[PDB]
Amino acid sequence: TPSLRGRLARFGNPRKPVLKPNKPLILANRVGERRREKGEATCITEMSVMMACWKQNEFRDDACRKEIQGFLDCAARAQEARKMRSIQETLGESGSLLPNKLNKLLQRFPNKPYLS
Amino acid sequence: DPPPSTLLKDYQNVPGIEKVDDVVKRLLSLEMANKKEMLKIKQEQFMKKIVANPEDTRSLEARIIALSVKIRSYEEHLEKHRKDKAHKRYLLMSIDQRKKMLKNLRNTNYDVFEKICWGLGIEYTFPPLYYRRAHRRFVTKKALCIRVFQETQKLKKRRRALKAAAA
Amino acid sequence: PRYELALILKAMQRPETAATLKRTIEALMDRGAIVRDLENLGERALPYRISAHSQQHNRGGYFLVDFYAPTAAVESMVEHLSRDIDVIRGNIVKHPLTQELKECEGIVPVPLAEKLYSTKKR
Amino acid sequence: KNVLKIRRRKMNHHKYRKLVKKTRFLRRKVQEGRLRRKQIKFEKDLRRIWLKAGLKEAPEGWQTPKIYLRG
Amino acid sequence: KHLKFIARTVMVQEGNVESAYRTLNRILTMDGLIEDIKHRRYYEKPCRRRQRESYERCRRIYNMEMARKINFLMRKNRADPWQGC
RNA sequence: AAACUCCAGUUGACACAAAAUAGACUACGAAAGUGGCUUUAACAUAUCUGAACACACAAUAGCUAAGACCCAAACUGGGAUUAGAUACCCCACUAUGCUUAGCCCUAAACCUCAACAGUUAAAUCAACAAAACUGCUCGCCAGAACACUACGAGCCACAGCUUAAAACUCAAA
RNA sequence: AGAGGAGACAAGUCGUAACAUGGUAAGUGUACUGGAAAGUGCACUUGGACGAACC
Ligand SMILES: [Mg+2]
Ligand SMILES: [Mg+2]
Ligand SMILES: [Mg+2]
Ligand SMILES: [Mg+2]
Ligand SMILES: [Mg+2]
Ligand SMILES: [Mg+2]
Ligand SMILES: [Mg+2]
Ligand SMILES: [Mg+2]
Ligand SMILES: [Mg+2]
Ligand SMILES: [Mg+2]
Ligand SMILES: [Mg+2]
Ligand SMILES: [Mg+2]
Ligand SMILES: [Mg+2]
Ligand SMILES: [Mg+2]
Ligand SMILES: [Mg+2]
Repeated sequence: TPSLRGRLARFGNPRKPVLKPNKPLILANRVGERRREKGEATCITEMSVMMACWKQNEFRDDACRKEIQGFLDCAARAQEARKMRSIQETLGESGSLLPNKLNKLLQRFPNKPYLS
Repeated sequence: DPPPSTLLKDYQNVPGIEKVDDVVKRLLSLEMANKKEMLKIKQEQFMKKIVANPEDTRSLEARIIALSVKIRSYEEHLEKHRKDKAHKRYLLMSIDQRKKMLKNLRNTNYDVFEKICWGLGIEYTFPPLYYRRAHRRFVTKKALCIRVFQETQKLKKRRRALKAAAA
Repeated sequence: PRYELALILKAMQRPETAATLKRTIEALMDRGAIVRDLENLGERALPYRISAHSQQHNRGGYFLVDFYAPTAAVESMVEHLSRDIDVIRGNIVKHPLTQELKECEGIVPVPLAEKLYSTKKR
Repeated sequence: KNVLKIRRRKMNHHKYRKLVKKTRFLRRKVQEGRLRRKQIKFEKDLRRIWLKAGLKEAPEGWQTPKIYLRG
Repeated sequence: KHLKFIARTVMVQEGNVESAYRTLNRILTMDGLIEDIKHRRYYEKPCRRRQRESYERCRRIYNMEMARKINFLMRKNRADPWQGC
């Protein structure tokens, strides 16, 4: 962990400040939400193969059946994988813990930046 | 400056240093050392020349001598680096500090102060009472006032001759 | 002071390398340096191509010249090495053995900084 | 904090600079005239200095310098 | 002036070009080259660079401390031993 | 779209420009500033405060004179957008950024938190911010706006900088 | 006395510069430019933010 001694601008700190945070460097009792990953267009390569075969075969499906089937299978796999990814996000196995359970854990042991 | 063949301050007081090879003497000479060794030799020479106790370094005289050596080094540095504002500031501040030290020494011990001034060639000058801008108008008016005073002195001198002759 | 001239010479046959080393050490002595040792690091392929005196060098012979020279001779020796054609690259440093290594007790741990913000409730 | 005071000063300075740009010739003429009158006043003061001292003319070899001209 | 096919080179294993490119990108990311290129596309003025560096250092400190706390408390995620009381 | 196609890609030769990673370090300097490498010189004061009456510095911008010019880029020109677009977007190029010799002396020059010595005791403490204080000294402040203004004065500065008012007005700021 | 400036009066007109990421973050110095707020270059400031474990 990087040192904080003599970094912030404080009384008794002779040097000019190193860090100028816009928020206090105090741990919050919550973590950020499970940020979604912006979806990218999928099955582009199979679509390209199918379209190139269409261009070579004058958009005749009979000749291109194999590539068309490959593109369709890739599209179905992508849709089913999106559904499975939603299921996995609900499960939370990939991460060490879901943000909700982590927020509960931090609620159980809150930060104490004050005296009592 | 001390001759380049002069041994270093540390090595000049080791026994048998005169019986070593000339190469060894070269290595331990000021020739084969940086300028700060020469400054230390100069400081030692000045202490032996001036102060009553050459072994005392906390005395005001020792501080004045060391600051004088530093000032000389700064001037030598600035003669080559004339655009070194940091060392220009160091030289000016050291000059002011030496003036303060000389004022204190003069107030405390006058005979030793005279010895310091003579040995180090310091011409202690009292600061002027008023530090005010001498702009063009003020300089011109001061010059004219001095010239007018001189002319009035000439006229007053000449006024006496006619009165003396008439009487 | 004590200097170490790290020298990269053009990959040549033994007579030419000997002549170049002799010329360099003689120049050092003429400028006033007392040469203490000449250490050969061998001939090796350069880490990167060096263009010196309109010639691209891929291999070079590495030597070290430890010496004691007056401070004024370093600039003159740098100029002389710049003018030399047999020297791929020459750099004079202050001798690393001169700087004594201060003893280190160990890595002193840095405790987490405290009392950076007032303990008032937020 | 907000920048309302800074904005007021900013507008004042911008309008002043634009005013100076608009009238930069009349201002220059007035400044030249003021420098002329300033030199005249300085010369009159020096004349008063040598007149109060009893000298009927300027001290020998003295010519009042033009200390306010651009040259 | 350096030799070629030594720096930033990753050998492909049994035609697994996908994994080779992933490894190369991971190397560039860990060494920080990708972020350096992205930031060097347009000039970052020194004040902006200092502000970004300060923000990233504060973010690193906060993220490392939060990760440390999470790892420290993760053992307490176990089942409730005194359920019902 | 305009523009360039004496263009683009590889390879080789290739700088008076700028200094990845180190740097998760927090150092040097009075401040401004300083993060490629080597060497030389070098970083005042054996109490503290102290100059706006001086001396010396002071980012960037800018002026003057001679050079460098890869790249960037005010202005300008073109393309685009727009109701218009004197801008944002794209392209080209200049002053300029660089070197040397003088000037200019200004910054949200702010870490808006003065120097030195000391305390955490309490009666801690308007609010926020970066906890509350004590001794000593210097500098500054005294409703808003007029006003980084006018006049006067000083300056190598001539559309400038420093110091800097007053009148009319309001019950606020 | 022709004019400039400030304030009040407060209209109408041309835009929407600032206050939200004010729709190009705002501002300081400075230079150039523009019907006008203003725009741009260079350095600086946070009196902006960057969502604050990994993803
Ligand atoms: Mg106004
Ligand atoms: Mg003092
Ligand atoms: Mg300057
Ligand atoms: Mg140019
Ligand atoms: Mg260009
Ligand atoms: Mg442009
Ligand atoms: Mg350069
Ligand atoms: Mg600053
Ligand atoms: Mg101003
Ligand atoms: Mg003024
Ligand atoms: Mg005036
Ligand atoms: Mg707006
Ligand atoms: Mg805006
Ligand atoms: Mg701006
Ligand atoms: Mg413009």
